[PDB]
Amino acid sequence: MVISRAEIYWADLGPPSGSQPAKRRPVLVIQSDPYNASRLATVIAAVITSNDALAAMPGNVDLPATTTRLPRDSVVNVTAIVTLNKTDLTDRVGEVPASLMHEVDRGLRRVLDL
Amino acid sequence: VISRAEIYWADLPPSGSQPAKRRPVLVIQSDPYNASRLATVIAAVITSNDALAAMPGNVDLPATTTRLPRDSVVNVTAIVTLNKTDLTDRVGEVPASLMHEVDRGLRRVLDL
Repeated sequence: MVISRAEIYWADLGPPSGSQPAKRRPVLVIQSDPYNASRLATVIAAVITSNDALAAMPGNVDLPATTTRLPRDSVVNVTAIVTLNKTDLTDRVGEVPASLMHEVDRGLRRVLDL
Repeated sequence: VISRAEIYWADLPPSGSQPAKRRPVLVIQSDPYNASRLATVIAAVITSNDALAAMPGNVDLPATTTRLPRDSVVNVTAIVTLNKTDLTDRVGEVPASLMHEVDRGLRRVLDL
């Protein structure tokens, strides 16, 4: 399938290990489209959580259920970045609007000093 | 204390009878987050300079620079979020000029 930046998918992030990303959850594709369309086997994504507490962390981005069509109000956790096999992405949810992705972009530059 | 541009050896969560993978990783998370109570750090995986290492945006690290045993490459397409406690041996710091190349590679791969 074709994977595009700003898309939300579900992925199994695997067993917990301390605070690292884990478990089955929605993820937001943040890898750029030329890499997504390339032979690169992987895609980079930010973890999404329904934990309303993380919305208060600087850089994180609120995702209203009415926007995403996810079951619950959720948050993009820009401090939680994973690299997944493209084939790991399942149950495509939709694409986050440009205005919200711009906030994600600003958050990623903040957390990565870019 | 973990700082951006530092290289560590890291475990990427063992599985039964055999060890988690171990790779050098380059810290790319910003220092205000590194210094915080945040339990994790974001890093790019370092691999050997190989044909299989080839990808636009990746950055060559000379062994003489990093103090890794051999020439290696920062893979800007391989971004991991690790427990701060899983960074074990500090190897050194990538100089600013080379880190600027890594920044450029990251901005490219993430469309930033």
